Amino acid sequence: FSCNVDGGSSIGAGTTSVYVNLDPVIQPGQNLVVDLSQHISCWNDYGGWYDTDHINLVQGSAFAGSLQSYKGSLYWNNVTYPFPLTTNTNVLDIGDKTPMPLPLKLYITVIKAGEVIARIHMYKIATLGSGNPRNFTWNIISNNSV
Ligand SMILES: CC(=O)N[C@@H]1[C@@H](O[C@@H]2O[C@H](CO)[C@H](O)[C@H](O)[C@H]2O)[C@@H](O)[C@@H](CO)O[C@@H]1O
Repeated sequence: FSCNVDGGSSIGAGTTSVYVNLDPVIQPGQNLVVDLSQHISCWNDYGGWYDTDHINLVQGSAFAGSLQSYKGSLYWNNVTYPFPLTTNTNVLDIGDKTPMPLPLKLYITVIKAGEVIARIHMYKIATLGSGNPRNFTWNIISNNSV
């Protein structure tokens, strides 16, 4: 199983920074959209749904630093969850070789350029053998002040 960020080099596990351009101005009560689907893409490494990868986001995924106290929501594979995550999400299944934009959006209801605003833990386990489970962490960093 593999992922990449902004067409970058392949990622098999670990921590990766994900950089987003946000609307630099808001009135409170109006929520911000962080579409991560535009930055993170993932695919199956063999294809044909031969050894299907099973992906979900993990309990403990939360806002970081500046936004720690904020409440928000997280959209994942056709389902919306309260954010920070208090449970695991539904499972997204990936078996094609053509990169798939992660169906992941973060909504947040005072951001400084270059800070980590969310840390999203993602779990992977496949179907065949042990499934060779892997963990991913996406540290979401705002490319502009907001
Ligand atoms: C251990 C490992 O990463 N092997 C690489 C293969 O990874 C496998 O990919 C399938 C489908 O995604 C599934 O995730 C397995 O659990 C995983 O091990 C694969 O990337 C191949 C591609 O040539 O290289 C290694 O063998």
